[PDB]
This record gives sequence, C-alpha cells and structure tokens, in this order.
Amino acid sequence: LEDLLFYTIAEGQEKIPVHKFITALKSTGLRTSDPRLKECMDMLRLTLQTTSDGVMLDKDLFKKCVQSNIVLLTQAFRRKFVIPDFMSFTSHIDELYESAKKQSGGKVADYIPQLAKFSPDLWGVSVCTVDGQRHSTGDTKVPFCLQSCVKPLKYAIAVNDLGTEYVHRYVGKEPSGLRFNKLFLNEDDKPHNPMVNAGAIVVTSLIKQGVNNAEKFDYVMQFLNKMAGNEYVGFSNATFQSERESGDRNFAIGYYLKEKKCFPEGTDMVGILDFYFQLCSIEVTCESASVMAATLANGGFCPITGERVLSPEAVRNTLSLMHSCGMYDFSGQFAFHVGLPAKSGVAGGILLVVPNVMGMMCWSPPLDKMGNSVKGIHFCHDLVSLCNFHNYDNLRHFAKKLDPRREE
Amino acid sequence: PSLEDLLFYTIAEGQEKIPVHKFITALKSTGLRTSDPRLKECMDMLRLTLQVMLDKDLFKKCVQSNIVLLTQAFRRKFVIPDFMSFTSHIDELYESAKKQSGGKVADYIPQLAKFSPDLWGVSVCTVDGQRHSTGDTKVPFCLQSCVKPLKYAIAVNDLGTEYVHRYVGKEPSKLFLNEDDKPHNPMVNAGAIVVTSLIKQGVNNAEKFDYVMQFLNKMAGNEYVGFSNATFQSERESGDRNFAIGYYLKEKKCFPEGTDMVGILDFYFQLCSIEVTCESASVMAATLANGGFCPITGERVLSPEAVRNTLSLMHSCGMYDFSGQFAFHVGLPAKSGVAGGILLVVPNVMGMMCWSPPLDKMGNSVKGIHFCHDLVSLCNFHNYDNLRHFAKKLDPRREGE
Amino acid sequence: PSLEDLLFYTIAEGQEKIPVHKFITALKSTGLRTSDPRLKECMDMLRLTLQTTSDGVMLDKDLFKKCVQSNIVLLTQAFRRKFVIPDFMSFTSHIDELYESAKKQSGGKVADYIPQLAKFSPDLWGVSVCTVDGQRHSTGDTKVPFCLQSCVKPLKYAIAVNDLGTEYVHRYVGKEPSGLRFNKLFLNEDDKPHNPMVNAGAIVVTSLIKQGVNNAEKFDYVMQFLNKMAGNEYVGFSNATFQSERESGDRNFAIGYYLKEKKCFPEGTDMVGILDFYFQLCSIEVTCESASVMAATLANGGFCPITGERVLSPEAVRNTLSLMHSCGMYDFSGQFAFHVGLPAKSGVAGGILLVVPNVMGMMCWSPPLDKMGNSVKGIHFCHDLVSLCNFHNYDNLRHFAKKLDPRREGE
Amino acid sequence: LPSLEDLLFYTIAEGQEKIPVHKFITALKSTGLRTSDPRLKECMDMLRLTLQVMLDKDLFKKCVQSNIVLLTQAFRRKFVIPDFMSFTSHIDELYESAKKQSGGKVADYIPQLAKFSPDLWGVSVCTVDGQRHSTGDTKVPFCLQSCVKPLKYAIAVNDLGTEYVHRYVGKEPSFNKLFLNEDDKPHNPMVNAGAIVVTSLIKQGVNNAEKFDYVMQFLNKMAGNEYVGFSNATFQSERESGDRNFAIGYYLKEKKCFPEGTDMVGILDFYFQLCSIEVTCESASVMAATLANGGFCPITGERVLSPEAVRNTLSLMHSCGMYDFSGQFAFHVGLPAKSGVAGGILLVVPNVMGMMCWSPPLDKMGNSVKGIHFCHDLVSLCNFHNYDNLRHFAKKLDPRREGE
Ligand SMILES: O=C(Cc1ccccc1)Nc1nnc(CCSCCc2nnc(NC(=O)Cc3ccccc3)s2)s1
Ligand SMILES: O=C(Cc1ccccc1)Nc1nnc(CCSCCc2nnc(NC(=O)Cc3ccccc3)s2)s1
Repeated sequence: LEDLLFYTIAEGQEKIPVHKFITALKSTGLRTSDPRLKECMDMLRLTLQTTSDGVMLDKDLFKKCVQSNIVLLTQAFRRKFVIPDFMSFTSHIDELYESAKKQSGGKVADYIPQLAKFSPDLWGVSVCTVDGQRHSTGDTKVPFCLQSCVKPLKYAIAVNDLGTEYVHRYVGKEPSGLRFNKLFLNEDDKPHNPMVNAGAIVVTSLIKQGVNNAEKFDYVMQFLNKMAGNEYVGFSNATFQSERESGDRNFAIGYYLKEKKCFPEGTDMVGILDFYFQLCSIEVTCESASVMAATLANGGFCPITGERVLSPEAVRNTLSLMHSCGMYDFSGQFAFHVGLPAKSGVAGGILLVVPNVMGMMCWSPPLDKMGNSVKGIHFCHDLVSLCNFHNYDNLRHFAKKLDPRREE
Repeated sequence: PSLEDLLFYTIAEGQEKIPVHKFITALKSTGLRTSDPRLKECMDMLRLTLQVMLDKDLFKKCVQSNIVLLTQAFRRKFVIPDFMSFTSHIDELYESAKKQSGGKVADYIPQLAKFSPDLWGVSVCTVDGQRHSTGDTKVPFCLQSCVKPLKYAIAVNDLGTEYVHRYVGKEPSKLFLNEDDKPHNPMVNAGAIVVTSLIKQGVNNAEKFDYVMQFLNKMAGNEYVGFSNATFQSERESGDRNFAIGYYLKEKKCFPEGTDMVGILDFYFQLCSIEVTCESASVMAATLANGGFCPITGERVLSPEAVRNTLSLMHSCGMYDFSGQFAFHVGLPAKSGVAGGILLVVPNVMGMMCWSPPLDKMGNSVKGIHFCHDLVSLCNFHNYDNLRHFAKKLDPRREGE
Repeated sequence: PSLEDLLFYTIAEGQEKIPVHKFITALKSTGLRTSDPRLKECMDMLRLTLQTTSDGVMLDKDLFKKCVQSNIVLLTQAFRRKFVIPDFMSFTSHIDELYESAKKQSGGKVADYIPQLAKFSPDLWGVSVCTVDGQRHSTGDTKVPFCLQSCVKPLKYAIAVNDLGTEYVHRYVGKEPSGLRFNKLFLNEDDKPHNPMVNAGAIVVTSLIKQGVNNAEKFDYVMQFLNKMAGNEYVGFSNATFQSERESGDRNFAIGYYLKEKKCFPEGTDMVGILDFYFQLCSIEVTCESASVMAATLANGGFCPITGERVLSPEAVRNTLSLMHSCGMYDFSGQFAFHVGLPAKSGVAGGILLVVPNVMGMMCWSPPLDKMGNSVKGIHFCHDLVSLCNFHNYDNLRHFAKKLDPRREGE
Repeated sequence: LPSLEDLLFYTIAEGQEKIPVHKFITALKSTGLRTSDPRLKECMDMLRLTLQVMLDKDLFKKCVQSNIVLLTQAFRRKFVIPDFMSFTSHIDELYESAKKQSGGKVADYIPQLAKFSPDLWGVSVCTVDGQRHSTGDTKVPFCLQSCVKPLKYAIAVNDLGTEYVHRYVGKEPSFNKLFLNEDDKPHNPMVNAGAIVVTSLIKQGVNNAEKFDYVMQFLNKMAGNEYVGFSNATFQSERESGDRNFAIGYYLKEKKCFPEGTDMVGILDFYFQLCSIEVTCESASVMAATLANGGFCPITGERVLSPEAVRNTLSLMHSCGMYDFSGQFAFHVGLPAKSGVAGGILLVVPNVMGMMCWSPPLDKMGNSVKGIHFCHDLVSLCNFHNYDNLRHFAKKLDPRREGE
C-alpha cells in the first residue's frame, strides 16, 4: 500500500518532490518531528544525502522512505484521523484564541513571587488530537508550573499503580458541598476528593511508598514524561522553595490529616508535604501539557508515541473527577455550560480533555475571583459554543453547532 | 439500480420470491417492531395484499414508502448492528438483578405500598427505534421524581436556559434554598416546584396538565401515558414537606409574579401522579438520548439546549444522595423515582427504563441500581470510557413525592 | 409599743398630728403608687375619713392608726427603707438621664411588614420600671399600647412549664441557642426546635398550652394569666394586627408544615389551628407600664410584686430567665449576654422586656429597629444601664469598680 | 464603751474568767476558717509566742488585736455562709452520693492521664470570706488542662483590656468543628483555637521562660499561695501528640490571627506548658473563689484581677464552659464552670464560693461524671442557680441565711 499512497500524492506525475510530500503531510496536522514518523524522516534525510536526482522521489524511492510508517501515513492521507479537515479546525482555534485575547481582566496570582512575575498578557493555546495532530497559537513554548493541574495526573498514577479500591479507601469520590468548601474532611474522615488540596495531599502519600523523596519524584517525572510524549517537563526549585515557605494552609491540613489518621501506616507527614510542594512546582509548556491531556483523551495511550501510559480505569476515574471537581468553586457552572473534564491551576493553566477527540492546554496568568484563568474560561465557553464537543451534545442532532469529526 | 430491488435481492437470498413471514422475521431481528409508527405505510400495504408470497414488484409496492429506514435496518446501519446478541446480554443482566431481593417498597401512600416486591422490568429503546423488553414492562406505575427531568426539559424548550435559571440553579447541593435564594437545581423537590410554576403560565391547571400530557405523548412516541387520581389525592393529603417548601418559596419570592402557589402544588402532585410503563418510559429516555428527536416517530420534540441541560442535571443530581457515587461508577445521566423507576439515558445510543418497587436506604431501586452497575461493567457505555481503547469490556456499536 | 404607733412618730416628726398630703407625698417618695392593690384598705379608709372628719385634712394619731392598720407591714417596709431600692428618687433620677441619652439615638427603621407596625412613629420612646417591691417609675411614652410580638414568647413558655413541667415541655423543644450556622434551620439534630425563643419553638410551645379545648378558651386562659402577671394592668388584643399577621405569615406556615411533617406536635394537634392561636398571642397588646410589671413578676420568682399573688412556679421562672439570657435578642443574643448580662426579650414592635433578677422588671419601647431587629433606643439604654449600675449577672456585689449600686444607701 | 477585743473575749469566755487556747482554736475553726489563713498569721504568731495554757482578757487581746476585724466577722456570724458546719455536712452528703457514680472513662490520649485511678474523687470549697472545706482526695496534684483557659483569659483581659483581647478572639458559643468564625477570629477563649490566640496575647516580646514565670506568679496570687506546680512529663507528651493543635496553629497563622511578630511554634509550646500546670482541689478552689469574689483573693485580701477581667471570664464560662454539654449545663446547673480532661471542674458561685471537683473518669462529652452529678445535686439542693430568686424559692435551702 506504499504503492497506493504514491498514486494519491503524485497527482499522476511520475515523481513526487520531497517538499510536496512534506507539505501534504503537515496539512494532516502531523508534525515531521512526530516520534512515530522517525524512520520515515530518517530515510528522507539519508536519501537526500545520497540521491542522484534533486528532490524527486520516484515510486521506488518513496516506497523506501515510507514503508516502515505506512499504516500511520495512510490514515493521515486518507483522512481517517479524528479531525479529517484539521486545517479548517485550526483556523477556528485561531479565531477563538483571538477573541479570548481581547478579554483583559483578572489578576495574576501574587502569593509567591514566581507567580507574580508573569506578564498578564501571556496567552497560549495548544491542541493535541488523539491521532497526534497538533496545533498551537500564542505563547505555547513558555514554561510555567502545573500547580493544581498536577492533581488529576498524580491521581491517575495512584489508581494506575494501586487500583480504585485502595486509593478510594483514603480519598473520596464526590464534589464537596458549595458549603463544605472549607472543611478538610468529610463525615467519614476522608478528604472529599483528590482534586482538593487535602485529597491531593493524601494521594501524594499513596504514590511509591517506602522509598525516599528523590526516587518518588523521579518516578513521577518519568511518568509525566511518557504522558507528554517526551516533550518538556521540568522543575522550578525557586517555585518549590517559595511554596514550602508560605504553605501554612497545607501544613494545617497535614497536621489535621495526621490527627484523623488519614495517611497509610508509616507515613512521614512532613516529608509528604515536601513531595506535594515539589509536584506543584513541576514545569510544562502549553505544547507538552496538551499531549498529557491528549493521553487522557485517548484512554491512556500517548497519541504521539502510541505507548500505553495509564490503565483504562485510571483515566476514566480521573476524567469523572475532573468533570465534577476540577475548576474550584466554578466546577458546577463549568460542567453545566462547557461539559468537559478540565482542571485549572493558579498559574493560569487549564488542562482540558475532550474524550475521544483531543487534549488542550490553555494558559494565561490573570485569574478571576474563583481562581480560574479569565482568557481560558472565555475560550472554553466559546469552544463549546462553536463545536459539538459538550458532554451531552448529541452526535447525530446538533443545532447550529459545527462538528469537526464529520467533514498551591 | 433500484433501492427496493437491491433489498429484495438481499432478503430473497437468490430465490424466486420472499414469503411474508420471512420478511417480517428478518425485520424483527433488527430490533424494530412491526407496530413502529415509521413503518405504518409498509404494514398497511402488507395488510392490503394479505387481504402469503411476495415477488419483486409486490414487495416493492409494500416497502417503497419506507425504503430508506428498512435499508438502514437490513444493511446493519443501526446504532447497535447486532441487536439480538445485545438483547441476550440485557436478558442476562435482568436475570442477575432479579435475584437481588433486598430493599423496601415505599409506603408513605397506599398506592405505592400495594405494588409487589417481585415486579421487575427493563426496557430498551435505541436512538434508531430498536426495542427490547424483559419482565414486567407493561405494568403502569407512577413516574414520581422521574418526571422532574421531563418537565424541566419542557420548561427549557419553551422558555430558554436563561429564563429558567433565573428561578432555579444548576448544581448539586436538607436546605430548601441556596445562598442566592433559589432552589439548588430542578432535580430536588424545591426546584421541581419552581419549575412547575414556569410552565404554561396564565392558564388554569386543567389546561397546563393537558399541555404537559401532550408533550409527554410526543416524548413517548404516543405509547402509554396516563394518570392516577388516587395517587394524586394521596400525594396532596400527605405532602406536608412539599407544603412547607411551597410556603418558604412564597415567602422568599421564588415564584414568577402572578403565581398562585397552592395551585402550583396541586399541579406538582398531578405531575408526580402521571403513569407510564417501562416500554413507554424507555421511549422518553431514547428521545433524550437522541438529541430531542423521538426515535420511533422521527418527530422533533425537544430543542438541543433542553436535552443537553436535562442530561447535565440528571448526571450530577439524578439519584438522590447516591448521585455522586452513581456518576463515578455508572457514569450515565439517570433519574430515579420512589415507585422504583430508573430512567436511564445512554447518549447517542439508547434510552432505558428499569422498574422495581423495593428501594434501598437512599431511595433508589435495588434491582435497578444493580442492573445499571452491571450494564456499565459489561459495556463501554460509561461517560469517560474510551471508544477506541477499553478493557475486557464489550462495545455493542461494533460488530464482534 | 405598736407598729402603727411607731410609724406615726417617724412621719409626725414631733408634731401632734400629720396632714394627709404629707403622708401621701412621703408614701410616693418610696416609689409606691397610691393606686397599689396592696394599699387599697388604707386608701379607702383615708378617703372615707376625709368625708367624715371634723378636723379635715389633719390626721390624729388614732385616725392614722385606723387608716394604716390593715396595710401596716407594707407601709413600714416602705418608710423604713427596707425595699430593694431604698433611695428610689435618686435611682429614678438616674433612669431619667439614661432615658434622655437614649432619646438622642435616632437611627433604625420601623418594621412595616404589616401596616400596623409600619404606622408607629419613630420618635415614640418609653421606659417603665417596676421593682420587686412594687416601686414604680415611668418616663416618655409609657401609656401607649403596642403589640408584644416575640416579647410574648418567654411568657407563653412560662405558662407551659408552669402547667406541665420542664420535663414534658422539653420533650417537644430544646434548651440551647441555635448558633449562626443553624440560624436558619427549623429543627436541631433530634428533630426538635432549638429553643422556645425562636418562632419554631414558640409554635411548638403554643401547641402545648391548654390542650383539648378550642382556640377561644385557650386564648382566654392565656389572657387571664397575662392579667395576673401584670397585676391586672392593661392587657389587650389587636385584631387588626392579627388579621395582618395571619395574612403575611408565609414563614410561619412553612414552619408549621415542616413541624407537622417531622411529628413535632403532641398527638391530636390541629396545626393550622395552632398557627391561628400563635398569631393571636403575637397580637396581644401591652403598655410599657403593664409590661414592666410582667417583667417584675419574673424578677420576683413568680410572684406579682404589686399584688403579692403567686403567678408562676419557681421552676417556670428560672427556665424562662435562662432562655431569655442566652436566646432572647435574636442574633445579638451572645453580644448582649456578654455586655449587658441581663435576661431580656425583644420584639418587632421595638419592645425590650428586661429582667433584673431580685431587683426589678422593665419594659423599653421604641419602634425603630437596627439590623438585628432590636430597638435602637432600647439597646442603647440596656448598655448604659449596665455601665452605670452593677446589674450584670457577673458583676460582683461586694466589689465593683466605679459602678453604683442601687440596693445600697451609700412575627 | 468596751474594746472590740474585750467584747469578743467575753462572748468566747462564756462567763468564765479565762479562755483555754484550744477552746479559742476550736471555736475559730467552726466558722470555717483555717488556722493557716494568711490573714490570721499575726494572731497565730502571737499564740505561738505566748504558748511556746489559758489566756486572759489581756493575753487574748494581745494575741488577736491586729486581726480583730476579721475575727469579729467570723464569730458574729457575718460570713457569707454563717452556719458553715451545717453547710459542710450537706457538702459531705453530696460528695458521698456522687462517689457511687462509678461510670466514665479516664482519658488515655496521654500516659500521664491514663495513670490516674478512676476512684480518685475530691471536692474543695473556698468561700469569698475564706471559709474552707474539703472531702476526699483534695491534696493530690493533677493538671488543669482546659481548666487553665478562663485563668489565662482573665490574665489577658486584666493586663490588656476587653477591647484589645477581643480584636483577636470572639465572645460567643459556636456545636462546631470550625477553627474560626465568619470574621476569621476563633469563636471564644474557651475553645482550643481561642485559647491558642489568648496564649499569644500574654506578655509579648519576652522569652517563653519569662512568660511562664509571669503566669505562674499570677496563678500563685489567685490561689493565695497554695499549691501550684508544673508537670514536665505531661508537657512533653502533650507536645508530641498535639497534632490537632498544630493544625489549628498553622491555620491561625495563614489567616493572620495572631499579633504581629508572633512565633506560632513557640506559642504552641507555651500553650502546652499552661495545660500542664498542676493544682490540687484545695488550691484550685481558692482560684475559683477569687473569681467568685470579684478579683480579690479571699484568703489574702489581695486584688488579683480587675472586675472587667472577672466579669468577662464568668460570662464566657457560663455559655462555653463545659464543651458540648455547655448549653445543657447552663440551663440546669446555672453556674459559671470550666472543665478539663483530667477530670477537673472549676466552679464558681458568684458572691458565695469557689469550688474545685476532681474525678478522672469522663462522660462522652468530656466532663467528669462524679463532677457533673455533684454540680446538679448542689443546685437542686441549695439555690445557687443563676436564675434562682433570693426571696422566693420552693423547698430549696439558702445557706446565705441562718436556718488538650
Ligand atoms: O471558613 C470559616 C468561616 C469563614 C472564614 C473566612 C471567610 C468566611 C467564612 N471557618 C473555618 N474554620 N476552620 C476552617 C478549616 C477547616 S474546619 C477545621 C476542622 C475540620 N476539617 N474538616 C472537618 N470535617 C468534619 O468535621 C467532618 C464532619 C463533617 C460533618 C459531620 C461530621 C463530621 S472538621 S474553615
Ligand atoms: O436537617 C436538619 C438537621 C437534622 C435533621 C434530621 C436528622 C439530622 C439532622 N434540620 C432541619 N431544620 N429545618 C430544615 C428545613 C430546611 S432549612 C429551613 C429554612 C431554610 N431553607 N433553606 C434555607 N436556605 C438558606 O438559608 C440559604 C443560605 C445558606 C447559607 C447562608 C445564607 C443563606 S433556610 S432541615
């Protein structure tokens, strides 16, 4: 079927110029740097070094180049990806980005100076589909800390390694009342859910028990690396030192969890707090965070490597929790109006999943009074407005809505 | 070339003629029923010609009016292509929940207390109108709280989200009112009472009830919908909590201006006392599953906004204090009622009704709860299951008060 | 040597005979009124002998004897300085100053949820005092009638405990203040109303009184009780207020239906009938003067100080004071208990019924209410009273700083 | 017109020309005063001098002359409880009746509490005139624990004033698990959160050791220099296991509930030290009696606390003294009271007396079972209740009148 692909792209010409193949490939939304295309691109480079002709691939030479990644290339070229007309869709992404750009309100988080420093005018959006198709607009290569955006990810790691039953013996599954917002613990002495601070503190104590903080951290970072397809994941020591210095509320919670015996036997509470502040201080960009979201969108498989990272159980539970508990006190309105699993963070990040379709990261630093990014909230509403993405939006009958699949 | 000739050749199986019984049998195994409103012209034509064996020309005369729907059915286009295998799975889950004898039948009124604990039905209607039933599926029972998503859908269809949500909130919560002096959501009693006062304002109760009943008829594709006066009289008599709620709503000025609150409570009780069966309630669920189109008639009944909102609310607040646990484990919008009904939606796939009177300590039906758990264990149907990658799970969209 | 004789000498001051007006003015300066029911023999005899006298208006030692003998004990306590406040004139002078200072406080808002409340003038302000010995004083608008409203709640609770006992009553109703985080809940965890001083507890207390008879008879029974507490001074009924109250009582109907749902009433209760009776009890009218005597009865352990009659059991009074202490001034109850330290009840007419146990009762009336629903003038007055005099619960009798002590000479 | 000392001598002499020392001493004890009373030191020093046998009008006068006012008060029956002997016999009955109340669990969160015997039971009384009585185990040291809370609040109000103190802490009962009220202030000095903030208030800008010395000296005055001490083993255990109090302290710190320059960790140390202060029933009754007496120590005469401090302290003890039981206790018992996890209840009867009751086993609410039973029995017997009428009471007895 390397043969068939040749005929498709050639346009009845004898030979295909390299740049024409590359251009057609990029228009699918794949990137030439995609890890699943490595053999093909290695072969194009090499044959460019060794070639008799200029840039022209004849049937035989194209076959040489694509054969190892032929299945993925034919999917791309046939239009079998989740969003077949990716170019049209990315143009829509850009307009929504421009519209949200206008929304100038909100306040940058200043409780530590690493958050305070960020310009209010930083605004980026990245997309990664479940087939690995990519796009980005605005400030999508600027590093920033996940903060509470790491909470679903470490809950995923916990459930993956340990199972639903073990995890939920320590942490609940439900949104607390709009009037149990300030309660550390529910009636069973369990924190309400893994997306509040007390719940995430307990989740942090479940991961990789019985090794030191360095190894625990290495384990989580290696896991984050796979979810992001080995795109950027780093660490802000400066952020960490600040979080630790001013984490009075989290120390309060940790002492209370200790008193109510909420930790697994043998836990060093102060050491778990330290780990917690480190996980908060992990750095991403919009582009790498979008792939992490897309992994969640894809049932636990990283769409740009094809690697199994998370179990189906881990992903399902994480999405359910992000649905109901992921946007602080705006979670109910968010679920009603947007209808997508989403997690916000105090850096202005919103990690957004569109199950079966794609993953997003939206970043801008000024926050609204709920602590959610202003541009990001406006973007997510506008995205649902446009597209049939909502949770309960009918796949066959959708009104004036467009359907891109169809054609701390 | 002909569409009808193509279908004739596939059913004939290269033989000279198709007997009528063979066509009917083949049609039934797709899940459609011969009383399907969309197949009426075909079935009328069959009646006429029968007044046993059909040839190309005669089959074509019978099927031509309904040829598109029939071709979808026979070319395995439906949402569940292998429906017989799926109904075999449904039957297994039914038998398993049947053995789950726990729970208590509600007895706050005599009409509820009368029902046997042994009654147990499950009905399915897909978004293509494919139908299955097991157990006690033609036994009328009161909707009770199951009517709450239906009347909220009506209110949002008629008035819009913005107007409705001036009076009632949109999030899961003892208290009658949130911080803003609105009831928390249309799914609780307080929100349902306020929703009831939004519908068809400025006409008497008798006209309001007629309007709602006509709307319900369309939702159920004209299958069974009725009303228990006896339940209504009992509900009114014994509804002290609802009167308490109503007088608090009035005090806090929660109703639209010109509201007679004691009249609204009567209408609310009547709406609670509406009767369905499993079969007809499954069609109303399928209407919700199908974007507001009724899958058996093809009629548009509810706006997309109304259905989306109703599903959102059924998700978070549909099964009393088990709503949180239910969302996490089952992952499907669902409403339960004190008669033991669970009205279950699987968006883009199907509508279900499960009925069994004994309730658990949360108010939800024992067998129905056990059923919905097992359904999701077996099938990829959870909201946050993945369509391309899922566990040991079966995907029936694919060929194997 | 005779009790009547010795009294004669002390008032006489060595003169052979006492002019009547001299006896009267001396009697009044103790703080008693000539209209006092326990003085009735004496005053009837003075009037009679005025008609029959050869020497009118002057009083012979044997004529004084004839006049005073029946009421000699009480008059000797008055004239000896054996009353709870011996220098009553100096005290009333202080009451006057505190009254004037409160008068100048002119913020607040007249209630207006019903037209009967609405219409009252914001500048009405009256204070009356009745000591535990029947000594009386009044300043400002103290003969103007107004509804008790929630000021009737400790009174109706007192009647319930009097007739039925603590044990029976508190099966139906709690003993504790709600808290701000159940400020809006009708029932506690045990499904009881939190205390008799909130509307839901008051409704339930209303259902306990004189069970088995019709509303007219229940009403009459409570009115006679009220008449006794007030020493037969003015106690009336506003039908206009009652009709208004039942018309706009959404809140209380909500509560009544919830109480019915949770089985909070005694077996056989007609809850809509109970609500009618409750609205009637809210609509009872007092003046400052008569309500002060009601508060004085509570100050005096259930005896009415101006008639000497036993009205309430010691248990009933003690319970009522304990509840008034902790739960009597809506959401200001905690702040009031800390700063004033006196059992007190407020009402939406701008009434504050105030007890100083073992000393006096008071009624403070002014209609404008602050945010908590308490009378602005009354609140200002209660704080000022406590600043001046050592009448806070936890003020000390032997040691107290720059406070004065009256007991010493010196809806 | 004969001397005050001569008048007193003839009344004790009962016609006889001379008085035996022992006869004077017996008579004096019968008024409830103790021969060790600090106000009687001069008299007892004089008796010690002359005795190294009968006294006569002159030696007697020489002995009692400088304490004659207090002695005359005692002998003429001018003390707040004139028939003290009869009253102490009622106290003994009440004691014996509560002795039979075997139930309750001794606290065991800390080893030092779990050591105590369930059968220890003492009650001490100190009247506002210094009259004393004790039954049971009343000279055994135990920790104040939360009984300390009204005392250190009293100290803070005395030194700093009502308005300063209550910028930091509220004045009201909450049934709540919340650390702070709607205003971000802890609810009242009587809860842990409030007591930790009141701890921060006292003697600011000196080291912990100096702060503790100051509180100890203040406790000494309150107890009229009777027993006060410190359990270091309780302090160490208290600190090692106080996770809830660290949780509170970190939350008070986030919410900026302390005065600027507070070292929160250091405050918690101080707070644990205050909890670990030891008293006896006897000495604790005196501290209660100071509270009952308006801030004056009844056995010394010293002005310990200001009237504002005492009044505020009593008000708070009334509403929030007895943990969850508070509202119930106020309704039935009607007395300012505090209680502690060691089984202590400090009880005040304003203008009459202070008590301390101690018995280690606790009911479900945290209060001592014998203690609670004794407080109910006192109030049903006598008419100590705060809304009990002084003229009119029905078959109650009025000893004021001669018959963590
Ligand atoms: O947040 C305000 C008022 C405010 C402040 C600022 C602005 C406005 C208003 N006040 C606060 N005070 N402290 C706070 C920290 C969390 S409460 C600390 C202790 C607990 N944490 N989780 C608990 N769970 C249970 O007790 C379980 C349970 C629930 C129900 C039944 C049984 C068992 S208790 S927030
Ligand atoms: O539910 C138990 C305890 C229990 C019972 C049984 C067993 C255990 C425990 N007791 C109950 N007592 N009464 C009940 C009826 C509903 S409360 C009545 C009036 C209100 N309805 N909604 C309101 N909303 C707000 O006032 C909004 C708001 C919230 C926060 C701030 C401002 C405004 S106030 S339930």
